[PDB]
Amino acid sequence: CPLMVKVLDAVRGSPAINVAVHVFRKAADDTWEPFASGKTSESGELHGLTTEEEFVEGIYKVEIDTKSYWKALGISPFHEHAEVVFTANDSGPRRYTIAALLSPYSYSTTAVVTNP
Amino acid sequence: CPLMVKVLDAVRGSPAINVAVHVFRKAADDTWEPFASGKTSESGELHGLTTEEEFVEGIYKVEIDTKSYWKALGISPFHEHAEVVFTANDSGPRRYTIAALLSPYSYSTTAVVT
Amino acid sequence: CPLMVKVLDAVRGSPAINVAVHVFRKAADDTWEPFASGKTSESGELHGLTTEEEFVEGIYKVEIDTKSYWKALGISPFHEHAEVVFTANDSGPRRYTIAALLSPYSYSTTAVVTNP
Amino acid sequence: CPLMVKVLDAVRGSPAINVAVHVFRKAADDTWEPFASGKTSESGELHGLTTEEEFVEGIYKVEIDTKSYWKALGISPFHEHAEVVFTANDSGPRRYTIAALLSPYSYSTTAVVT
Ligand SMILES: Oc1cc(O)cc(/C=C/c2ccc(O)c(O)c2)c1
Ligand SMILES: Oc1cc(O)cc(/C=C/c2ccc(O)c(O)c2)c1
Repeated sequence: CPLMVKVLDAVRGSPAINVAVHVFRKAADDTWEPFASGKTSESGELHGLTTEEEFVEGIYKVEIDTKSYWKALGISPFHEHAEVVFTANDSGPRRYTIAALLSPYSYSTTAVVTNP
Repeated sequence: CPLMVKVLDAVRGSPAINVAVHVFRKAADDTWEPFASGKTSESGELHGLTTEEEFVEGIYKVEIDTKSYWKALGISPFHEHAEVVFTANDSGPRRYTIAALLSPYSYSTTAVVT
Repeated sequence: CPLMVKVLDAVRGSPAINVAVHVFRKAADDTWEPFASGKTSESGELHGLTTEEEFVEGIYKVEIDTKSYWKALGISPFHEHAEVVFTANDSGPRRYTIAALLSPYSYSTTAVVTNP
Repeated sequence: CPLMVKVLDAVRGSPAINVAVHVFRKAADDTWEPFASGKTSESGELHGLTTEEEFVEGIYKVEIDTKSYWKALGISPFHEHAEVVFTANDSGPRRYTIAALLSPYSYSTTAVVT
């Protein structure tokens, strides 16, 4: 899987389930074009967003709808969303895992990049 | 100081000095309009971005040019930038500190609202 | 697997491979008794530390030898190790994932606790 | 101030106030001897733990009583405490800030050495 997203909840010590994720790619005209979307599973993971053929060099944005997640739990959170912007595949195809660890007033994110 | 930004470097254990920070506010047309900018000081801090009168309720984005910071240290980083998007002052002025802890492939951010 | 450890490297964007992990359990006399040890695999994961029968209620410490890891990469790090101390299984058996994200002067850790 | 501790709360977006902090130094017999302690202030900070003369090279542990903090807010936390173990001053005095960002099932810590 060339792009996978994993989301964890630091308040409950659980995967963050049913979180909406939207991925965009920067187009020739410098606008964000929709690329893929989905929701995290019971394991906090979102697989199957793209394929190796479609996931070309470019600048991508992964936007995680953290606000809806916290509001459904009864918490008014600080951020509107958590997003990650990165260049992908500029030295050839790679596999990317984007992980995010969420709290109401904080988030942490890391990337794991592997060469298949 | 209604809005302060503090940036720390997790590789060197130091403030992140001379990092460019741009602040935007969301305009009626769902576009990001420039609002303030600066570069962090020797303590990793950026003060004096705005005043209580100008800092009204709304949606703000703080964008930190992390890529230029790591390139200057000879490290190839993952992110194009680190950004933080939040609603402020929806219930009137407050004091906001946005902190960011940087590594080449990761960042953490928190808000201290007092 | 009742106890799994996952270790990631925030400098290189990779799993932290070959990291030593030592687990201890607090004994009746308030000393730390050795419980299990291992090293992380190529995926940054350490499985097979214990079994459901051996992993009883108690206070456990997971100690990750981050110092050796960074020194092998040429970096003199701040911490002597990263450790996590927690009570386990006090409301019945659970499955624990302890994750750590490492940098030379910082670490983050989270737990994911699931009810099998 | 050669050693300062700052503690932040990621759930409420605030300093972590009135948190107990104990500092230990490793003794010749590989035992932890008490060295300093205090509780964080309204800004989440603990100053005045030690002096330059007393703070010699060695191995120190900072232990933060996170469990009592979350219990006071009615949240059941994962960790017994958060602790940070490091070597100081091996090349003579420096100024150390140990920061910790707390959530019920997670903590992050960094050091700022200036
Ligand atoms: O920014 C952070 C901070 C942190 O403390 C942990 C993570 C990631 C944890 C993780 C846990 C289980 C996984 O399978 C996985 O891929 C990642 C990310
Ligand atoms: O492990 C982490 C993660 C993070 O996202 C932030 C911090 C520290 C924030 C901070 C905020 C205000 C201060 O004065 C200060 O010294 C530090 C530490």
